[PDB]
Amino acid sequence: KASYPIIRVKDGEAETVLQFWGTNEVTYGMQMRGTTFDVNVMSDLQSTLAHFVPITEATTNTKQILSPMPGVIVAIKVQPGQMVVAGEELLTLEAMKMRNKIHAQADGKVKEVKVKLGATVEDNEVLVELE
Amino acid sequence: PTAAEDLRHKKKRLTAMERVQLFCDPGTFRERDALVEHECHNFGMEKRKVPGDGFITGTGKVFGRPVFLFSHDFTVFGGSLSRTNAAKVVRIMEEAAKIGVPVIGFNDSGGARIHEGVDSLAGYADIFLRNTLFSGVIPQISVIMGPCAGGAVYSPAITDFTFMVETSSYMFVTGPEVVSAVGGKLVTKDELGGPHVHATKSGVSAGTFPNDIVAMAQLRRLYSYLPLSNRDPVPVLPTADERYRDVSSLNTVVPTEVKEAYDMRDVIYPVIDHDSFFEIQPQFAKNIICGFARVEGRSVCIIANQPKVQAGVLDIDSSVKGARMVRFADAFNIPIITFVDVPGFLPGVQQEYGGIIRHGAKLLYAYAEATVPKVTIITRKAYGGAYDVMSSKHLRGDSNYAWPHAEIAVMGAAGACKLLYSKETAEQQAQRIADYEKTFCTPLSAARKGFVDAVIDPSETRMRVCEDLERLARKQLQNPWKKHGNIPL
Amino acid sequence: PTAAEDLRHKKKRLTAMERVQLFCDPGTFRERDALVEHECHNFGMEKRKVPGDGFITGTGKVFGRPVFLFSHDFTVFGGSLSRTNAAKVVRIMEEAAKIGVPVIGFNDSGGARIHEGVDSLAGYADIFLRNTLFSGVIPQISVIMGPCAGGAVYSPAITDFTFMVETSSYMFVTGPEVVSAVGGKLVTKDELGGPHVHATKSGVSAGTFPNDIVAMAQLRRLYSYLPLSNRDPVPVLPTADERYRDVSSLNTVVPTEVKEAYDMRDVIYPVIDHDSFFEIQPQFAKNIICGFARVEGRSVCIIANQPKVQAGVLDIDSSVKGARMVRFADAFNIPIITFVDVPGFLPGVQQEYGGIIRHGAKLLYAYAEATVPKVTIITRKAYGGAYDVMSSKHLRGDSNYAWPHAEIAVMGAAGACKLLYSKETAEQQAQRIADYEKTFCTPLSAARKGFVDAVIDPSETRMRVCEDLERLARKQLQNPWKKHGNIPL
Ligand SMILES: O=CCCCC[C@@H]1SC[C@@H]2NC(=O)N[C@@H]21
Ligand SMILES: O=CCCCC[C@@H]1SC[C@@H]2NC(=O)N[C@@H]21
Repeated sequence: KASYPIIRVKDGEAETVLQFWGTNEVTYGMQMRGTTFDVNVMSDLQSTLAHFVPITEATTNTKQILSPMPGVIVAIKVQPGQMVVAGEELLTLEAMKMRNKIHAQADGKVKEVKVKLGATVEDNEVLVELE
Repeated sequence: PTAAEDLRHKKKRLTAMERVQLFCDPGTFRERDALVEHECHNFGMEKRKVPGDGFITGTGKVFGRPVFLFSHDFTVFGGSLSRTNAAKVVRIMEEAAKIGVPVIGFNDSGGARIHEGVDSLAGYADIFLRNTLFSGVIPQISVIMGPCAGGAVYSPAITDFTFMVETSSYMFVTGPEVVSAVGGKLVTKDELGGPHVHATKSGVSAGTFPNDIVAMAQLRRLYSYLPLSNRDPVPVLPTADERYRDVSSLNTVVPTEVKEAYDMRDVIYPVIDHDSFFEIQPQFAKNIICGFARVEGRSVCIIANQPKVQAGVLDIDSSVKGARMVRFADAFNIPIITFVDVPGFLPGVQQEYGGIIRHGAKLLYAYAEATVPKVTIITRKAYGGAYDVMSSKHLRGDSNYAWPHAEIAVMGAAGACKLLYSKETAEQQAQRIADYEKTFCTPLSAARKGFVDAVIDPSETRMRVCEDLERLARKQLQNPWKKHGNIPL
Repeated sequence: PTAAEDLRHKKKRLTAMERVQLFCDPGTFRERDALVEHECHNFGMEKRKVPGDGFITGTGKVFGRPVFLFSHDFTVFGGSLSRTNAAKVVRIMEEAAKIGVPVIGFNDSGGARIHEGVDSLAGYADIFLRNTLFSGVIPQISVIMGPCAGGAVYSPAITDFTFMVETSSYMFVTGPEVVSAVGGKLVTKDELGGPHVHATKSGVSAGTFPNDIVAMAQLRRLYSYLPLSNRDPVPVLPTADERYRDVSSLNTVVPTEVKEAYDMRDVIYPVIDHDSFFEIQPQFAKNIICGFARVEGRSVCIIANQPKVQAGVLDIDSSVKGARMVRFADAFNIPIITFVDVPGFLPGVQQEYGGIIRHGAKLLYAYAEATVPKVTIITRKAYGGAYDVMSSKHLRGDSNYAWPHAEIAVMGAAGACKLLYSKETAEQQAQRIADYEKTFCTPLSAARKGFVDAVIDPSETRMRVCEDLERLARKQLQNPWKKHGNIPL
């Protein structure tokens, strides 16, 4: 069914079930045996032209993380100078009656000095420094 | 045979003809004019005539529906315009004005052609006038694949949507040489007018793509949404999705605490059909979301706040973004669906020093002037003038709905308690703010006054939206006679 | 009998009724509604009913021509709006929509009335919708005599012109208490939204007056210019001045050096009739002048650059100012006269970081969309896209004129010489820049192409303008059918 997950396919006797995650019209996100892949489905022109396309490399920066917006820090989660893993919440600012929660996108460890509780300073300061 | 394009591809770049071939259907492009020369006769230009004269204009066909397009050529004279280049574009736009067909242009010009004198200015003026006259008649989309400098930048600006390519494109009015000459600062071309700058800082570019191939692939998808002309109806496509699909996950999206945040996409995605959202300006003014989507196989317009970013507070940039989206959607008879969650306007001196009064009025003007069917859903809160601006029932709204835990009040409980009791006995906070929030920060009063049609379970939103949007298919409303409005610029 | 107004005058302030009496004719005001109560029945408001309910609405008559007006009252409840106050204003605006009459309002409200709940929001929404619908049908003028805070600020914004009183008026969206609460900065009310701030920084206020008496006296003079409605013709008044008055002082205004500055008012004043200029926004974006004036007894619109300030360079603020003026002038069929002297656009990073591309397109859109008769005079220079924007002949201009020492070129001589000779032998400056400026920085080439009708002596400008404006009295031009445009916001 269009835009749905389950996809039942049966060649001869063999039967398989795959899943359809999403796409950007050149790359298809399909699941095979409980694993995500990205298959490219392109015609003759797109195939012959995709060779002549720049492939830039994104910035790989392991450095200090700053608070996007002003606020107040009410709760902290991580400890100064210990291990940090991707997807871990680090602290929570509260602004105009709203607690956000900036986390650690991706890294192994940190070296820094924690901003103490109730420090209504923010203004894009260095709350946690990753080194 | 791959002649004369090896020099181009060696620089990791594509050609105009290749871009045109990628955009349209496999074999449905008919180039209109191909043997035209510049006839300049100045500054040693009497030689080196070119057959195509740096432009490729044709008709093409996308998804079985007609289109018109033109593409600049960087190899020939740097893509400069002339008295002769602009004639082809003018002819294409005039033909696409007679017939109800849109126009899409891939800009690559390096600037004006100096060897023609003021004829380049003449051509620019003609193109500007055609864009001005035909805006609101046929949709216009522009993509910038390479450099775009000088006064040629203005014609993409008048167009409805402008997209940018990441690595090898930029746009600005004046070059960095003049900036160094007058101010004395050394800034590179990318640092001045790169795609990121216009994606985040200036708000001109409506999107950014990583490659030309992806740009074409998604431009086709965007084109699948648009109506063909001003008088043609909104397209409807077949779809296996149905209004009876169960959405009970909406009962739990809103947290029971009033100070916790949530993602509005968790409310947007269930209501619309699967994998049918095309966000517009995703990296600019993130506190508001705008884009296109389909509901039961017909394209609609989506405008919702987001408490994830800055508590979902209206601002200057958000106001401009929403105003432009609403104006375009209404110009071509596209239904509008809005989700409301706003505590007010962003407070700060910089805001008044930047003219919040002008900018915030644009969204209100766009919402009030609109005559397309509107549907509004109030999830959690709506305070002060923000409630009025975001498509309130009094602005000729068709149907308005609220969720059982909503709040519609003049302002927060603290300010109301302060103003209602000047020098009342101390500790008044505890036994007054709670009571006032209990009694008047609830949708019961607004429902008593008649400002919301009904209070609904969050699981019935898809059913209600499909029903209302099906019933409202044939509304005919007209404004008083005017030559045109006077919007607060 | 001077009862109950002694308390008001003691604070060096006037009353609403006194302001109304000063505005209209001596005995031609007929108050419409005077015995109306709030019927609230909440928070101990069942008592202290007021007969007028804080508003004075009537009809009046100015210079023998009808008008409609309303005035807030600060003594009664602080001027707060309600479900009942807004009804009178809605009735007045609806009546002034049926009949071709304008509306003028003197705002003094302290904010919304909390004791009514969401009914104040309902009234605000109704007033906003009426302003949105009737903008471009009848002219709307607003004057702010006292405090104006909260969401009530938006209705003056949609109105065509907003004026301010110096000592005792201010306007902003959010009070300084909230600013202190969130940001922590202590700013006074005047430092936040005083008349100077909106006169110079935000660009919202169209003027400032020293006293209420002077405000009324000059508001009458402004009203003498406007047409009564959308369909009524431009007013023409008797005048002893004649087109045959000698103006030979224009032969010497332009200095013979290209780097010396002059005042454009020395060119503006001789052409128009004596003592008939009403500048709009005099203290904001001084590099451009906009206002109203009379030519042979009929009101026209004036838009001219000024090389006195910043070399007469177009900018963001100037673009917004000119765009709003042109849009208003065209909406009501008022002729436009422009004087051109521009070297280009202002170069700087802040400009691109602030969106020059969006703002500079607004003036071009306003000039191209307009259908009223246009007259353009190029005094000294016009370069690049600035020449295109400032009402060039290709944008359906009626008549264009130039002065004998004008210059119309693609860009300055230095840049052209640089681009036309990449690595040409050194010292090329002396024998190339002079030659290029001599050969192509002159109106002869632009006249050969046909972009200026004729090259005239500066002493004939009044004669030519009067002749053309008399002949063009009955032009009928129409744009293609649209629900409305899509201007770059
Ligand atoms: O209570 C003090 C600060 C409350 C601010 C509440 C939000 S912040 C921006 C917006 N402006 C307001 O007046 N309220 C909201
Ligand atoms: O020759 C170097 C500086 C020339 C600037 C000339 C004026 S300044 C602003 C405007 N922008 C230009 O490109 N030219 C004019």
